[PDB]
Amino acid sequence: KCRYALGMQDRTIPDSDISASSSWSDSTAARHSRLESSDGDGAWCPAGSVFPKEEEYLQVDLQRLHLVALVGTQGRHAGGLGKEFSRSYRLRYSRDGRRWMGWKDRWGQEVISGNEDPEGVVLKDLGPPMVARLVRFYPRADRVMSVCLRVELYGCLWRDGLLSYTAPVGQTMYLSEAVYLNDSTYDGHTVGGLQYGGLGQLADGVVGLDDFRKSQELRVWPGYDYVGWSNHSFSSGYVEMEFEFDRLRAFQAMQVHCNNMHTLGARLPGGVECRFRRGPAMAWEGEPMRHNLGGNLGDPRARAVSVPLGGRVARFLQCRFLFAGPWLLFSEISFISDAA
Amino acid sequence: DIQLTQSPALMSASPGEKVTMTCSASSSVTFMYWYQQKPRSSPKPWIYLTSNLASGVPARFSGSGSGTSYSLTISSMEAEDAATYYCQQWSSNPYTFGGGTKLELKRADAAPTVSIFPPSSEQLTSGGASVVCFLNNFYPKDINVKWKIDGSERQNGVLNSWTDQDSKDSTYSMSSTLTLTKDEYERHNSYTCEATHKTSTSPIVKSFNR
Amino acid sequence: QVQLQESGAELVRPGASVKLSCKASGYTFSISWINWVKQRPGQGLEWIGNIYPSGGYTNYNQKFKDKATLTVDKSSNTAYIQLSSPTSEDSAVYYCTRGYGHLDYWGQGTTLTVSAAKTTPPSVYPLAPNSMVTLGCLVKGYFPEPVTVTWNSGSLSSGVHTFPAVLQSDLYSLSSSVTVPSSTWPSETVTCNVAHPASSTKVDKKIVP
Ligand SMILES: *[C@@H]1O[C@H](CO)[C@@H](O[C@@H]2O[C@H](CO)[C@@H](O)[C@H](O)[C@H]2NC(C)=O)[C@H](O)[C@H]1NC(C)=O
Ligand SMILES: *[C@@H]1O[C@H](CO)[C@@H](O[C@@H]2O[C@H](CO)[C@@H](O)[C@H](O)[C@H]2NC(C)=O)[C@H](O)[C@H]1NC(C)=O
Ligand SMILES: [Ca+2]
Ligand SMILES: [Ca+2]
Repeated sequence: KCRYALGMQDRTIPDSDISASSSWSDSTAARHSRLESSDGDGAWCPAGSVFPKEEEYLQVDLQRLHLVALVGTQGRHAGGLGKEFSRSYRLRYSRDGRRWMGWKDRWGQEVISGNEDPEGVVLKDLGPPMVARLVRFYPRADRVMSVCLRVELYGCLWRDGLLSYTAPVGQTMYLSEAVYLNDSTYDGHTVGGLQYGGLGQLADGVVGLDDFRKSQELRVWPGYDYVGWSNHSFSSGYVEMEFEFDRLRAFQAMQVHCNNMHTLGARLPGGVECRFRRGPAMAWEGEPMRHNLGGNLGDPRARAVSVPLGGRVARFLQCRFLFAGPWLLFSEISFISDAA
Repeated sequence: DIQLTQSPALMSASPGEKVTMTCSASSSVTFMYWYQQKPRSSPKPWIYLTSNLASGVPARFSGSGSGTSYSLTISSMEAEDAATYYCQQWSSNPYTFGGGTKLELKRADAAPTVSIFPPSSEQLTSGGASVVCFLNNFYPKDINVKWKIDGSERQNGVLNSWTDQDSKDSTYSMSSTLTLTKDEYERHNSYTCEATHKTSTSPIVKSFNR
Repeated sequence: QVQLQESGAELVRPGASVKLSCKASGYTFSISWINWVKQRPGQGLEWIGNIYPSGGYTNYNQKFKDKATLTVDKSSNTAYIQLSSPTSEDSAVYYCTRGYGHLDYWGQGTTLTVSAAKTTPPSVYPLAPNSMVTLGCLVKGYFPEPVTVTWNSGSLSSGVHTFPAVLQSDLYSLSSSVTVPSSTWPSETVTCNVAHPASSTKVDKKIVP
């Protein structure tokens, strides 16, 4: 249940939070880009023509981190005499306001087919969704035609407060048909064999299936929903991940959704240990919290391993997941906490 | 503000039976916690994060559910499982507890072992005189006591107290204390303690004389 | 041994300031939350609020917003809960407990009595009378609660039945029985050890035939 209109039509989002790179006139300023609104001369329209160069855009500041799962666009209806609209567009979002990223769907496509007339509202299912603070719409024109936008953002608040998670690149198991357990949508960097500075499949609200080879999404490879690693690749015997949060929080629990199809190599982690850091010092808040999982479990259905975190206050987390079988498969990792 | 409702509010079961109480939340909570408590004792954590068994907790137990419904299931009820169980939500202040499911145990009926006691030399030498009467380990709860002073009934100064089910034998016990004055007492000779119970039609009578 | 030791009893006149203690040990005190749960006899449980030593962060239950105040001496590993103006209903058993969600350890709780009445130790009277015998111990006239009772210094745990205290003239009466083989008493000593925290009383009483 994460599809609430975030405020354009609604008015929650104030003019001050809606900028743009230029308006044709003051009758077509950013403030007029609210979905279903007639303010100004119908909507927002770039000043300069969106020539082969695609640099014009509308920007929306949501203030707090949000999981945007959808967007709706519209054209300049203006009473009924409006005849302009954006046929297609690209999206860029940001969390810290300095580092921007381009949205690309699960199948590598950046462009989003937009409107067909000025009136109608076209909705777009952002798969994968984006965790953002700021969102930019870059109107697209393929010929010299006057574009205009009117937008809406759907989703919900990002209450987890997870800014990013570090982790080893996803490996692949060669099993009859190659299974790719890499983080497919990670929106950060990936130097060496390590991902950092971003978010991906482990934090997208999608949980994997019991059989990790088959997924709920279409046109994707086997293993898509998961991010897994193999025991033999890590002499230490555990996968290590570091998590950074928006603010100082009291951690109640951590929840990992894992695959337990031991028939193919995947078993729940043997145990889970996490260290906490509140930020300033270069030291860990205290002794770590090691949690062992009763046993290996009979049934192969994926389950949600819940780790108690003692309500320990901190802003950085460094957990380790002990292997219990040849492989370890995760499809999601959630944190339950309260801001102190 | 997210209050929990537990059903049954009170329930009994036979040994070896598969008991199972419920916790319903006016709203959604990420987890539910269960604690166990026995009369005049601190609650103990029984289950945390919906289904994890707290240390020392026997295998027979388990928990589950989600959203607004949750439950605590007991594989095979034993005698020691007899207690009141409270569920708790920690998804929103104030972290409230449920009403609590009081779990009583079922077992064969048992007659009461009555024991009468004459006020001691210590109390007497203070103008006081109490006569105690113990009717221990009986089943079921329903029991009636009677005091007598010289073949006659007395009901002034008689105080009673009960105890819930024993964790070992699953029985009940009660203590009646007939309190008089050293004088009010040294003026009669036959004090009696009668008690009728469904295990016997004729009341069980214990008594002493001076 | 994670321990949250706390006073057994606390007595104060209505409207007067009262402060319940809870000394912790057996783990890094500064990084765990200390909670306080309130419970009136035979009634349910009520969470008052908690405090996280390292940081001073707190959480109050609106309901006690203006009744209580949590603090912690991160020196003696003690946590306090203050009550500004006591009022009968503000008298019950107070438990300090560690944890945030999973309340893993609980103290013995403090029995707080809001009363103008003065503290009075208990007077302990022995109770003497085929396969087994049943001895007894009568604890009459004490205030306030609670009162502890063990036989043979806890040596005798089986066959014991300590009954709930009762009131009359704002004074408590407690009774305790113990059943042992007729072949152990009177040849062996059976002693009743009563304790009253409020009055700091530790009284022993042998049961003589
Ligand atoms: C995640 O792993 C998949 C493995 O398939 C990567 O997708 C493949 O990328 C290669 C590189 O050009 C293509 O030739 C394949 O056709 C892709 N898979 C398909 C569609 O069969 C994907 O790039 C990886 N994601 C990242 C960025 O690590
Ligand atoms: C992860 O891989 C290691 C190394 O291959 C496994 O440890 C070896 O296991 C074999 C038999 O399984 C033993 O005979 C060796 O003595 C082990 N080598 C070591 C660690 O010295 C390990 O079992 C694998 N992890 C799991 C639990 O599957
Ligand atoms: Ca996911
Ligand atoms: Ca993947």
